[PDB]
Amino acid sequence: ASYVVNNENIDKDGRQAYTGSYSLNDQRTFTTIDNRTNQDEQTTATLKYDGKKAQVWVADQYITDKQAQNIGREFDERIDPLIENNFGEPSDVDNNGKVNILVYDIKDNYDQTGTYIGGYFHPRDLYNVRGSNHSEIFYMDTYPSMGTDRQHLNESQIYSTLAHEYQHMVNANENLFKEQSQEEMDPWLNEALSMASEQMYLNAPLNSRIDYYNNSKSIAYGHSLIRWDEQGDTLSNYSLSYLFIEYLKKQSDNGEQVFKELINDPGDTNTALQNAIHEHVDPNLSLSKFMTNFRIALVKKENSGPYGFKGDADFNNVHPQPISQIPETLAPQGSVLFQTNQDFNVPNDKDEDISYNKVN
Ligand SMILES: C[As](C)(=O)[O-]
Ligand SMILES: [Ca+2]
Ligand SMILES: [Ca+2]
Ligand SMILES: [Ca+2]
Ligand SMILES: [Zn+2]
Repeated sequence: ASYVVNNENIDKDGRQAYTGSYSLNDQRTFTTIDNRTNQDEQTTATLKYDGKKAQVWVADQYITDKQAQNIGREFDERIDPLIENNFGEPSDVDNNGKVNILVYDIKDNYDQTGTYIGGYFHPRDLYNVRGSNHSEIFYMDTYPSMGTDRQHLNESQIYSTLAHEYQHMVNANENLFKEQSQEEMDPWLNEALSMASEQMYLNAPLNSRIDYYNNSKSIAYGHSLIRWDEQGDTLSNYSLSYLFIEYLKKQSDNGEQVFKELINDPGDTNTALQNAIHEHVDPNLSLSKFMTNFRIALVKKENSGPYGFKGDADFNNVHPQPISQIPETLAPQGSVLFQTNQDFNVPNDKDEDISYNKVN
C-alpha cells in the first residue's frame, strides 16, 4: 500500500507539523555583482543591438556583433510578445521604451564547484538605491551558460532564460508598481511562472527539472513546495514550482491564460491561487486540497480528473520516489510518498494539517 502524506498548511512560514506516532558601440558602465563575495562591482559594456524593445549591451569580448544581434532579435521577435501576451509588461523607470539585456560572463564560483549562474533580475535596479542601474535590465551569462568553449559559444542556449528573467521583470512591475499593495508575489510562485514561460517559449517540457525531481532526496523526504530553501537544496524548489504551475495549467479550463490572472490578481499569492482554482478548476475546492491533489497527481497521473495532468505526455516520466519511514515532521506543503507492505493505520495523534491519502 502507498500513501501521499502532505502538510496542508498554506502558510509558507508555518510550523513543523507532526506526522503521528507509530548609437551602436556606445559605452555604458553598469553595476554588476561578484557572486563569489556578493560585492558590487563595475562592468563597462558596449551597445550591440538597439531594437524595438531591447538594447543588448555586451561586456564579454568573445561575443560577436552577430551573436548580440541574434539575441536582440530573438527578444524582439519572440520573447517580448510571448511575455507581454501571457504574463505582463515591464516598468519604464528610465522613460526609454526598452529594456537592457546585459550579456557578459556572470562572475561566480563555477571554476571551483561546477555550479554556475545563468542569469538574473534584481528589483533594486527599478529604484534609486545603492547598486541600482536605474533601468529595466536583466543579466545574462555567457560562460559557461553558452558552452565551455569560449571560441564557440552558442548564444541560442540562453534564449529560454531570456523568457525566465523577463517574466520576473514584468511580475515585479505589476506587483511592485501597478498595485496598491506593492508586495512581491511569493517567490515559489514567481519562479514557477518564470519556468512556465520557458516551457511556452520552448514548446517543450523542462525535462531537466523533471529529472532533478526524480532524483532528489530532499523531495522524497518532504521538501516544501512553498517554503523556498534559499540556503539548501534550492534546485528542489525549482522542480516543485515548475510541476505545480504545469498542474494548474492542465487543471484550469483556460490553461495558459491563468498565468496573467495570477500576476494581475490584486490579492496576495494564496488569494490569487484560490481565486484561479474557484474560477477555472472547481468552485468548492480549497487551495490546500488542490495542493494535496497536486501531490497525488504526480504519483497517479490519471488521464482525467484532479489526480493527474489530463494525460499530457509532457509529464509521464515524473516518478515520485516512495520511502519507508515517514519523517517525524513535515513543513507546510512538504509531502512524502510512503509505502508499506504491512497493515497500516493512520496515526490518531498526527497534527490536523497532516493528511494521509491512500494511492494504491
Ligand atoms: C535563473 As533565476 C536566478 O532568474 O531564478
Ligand atoms: Ca526602460
Ligand atoms: Ca559566468
Ligand atoms: Ca498581483
Ligand atoms: Zn527565476
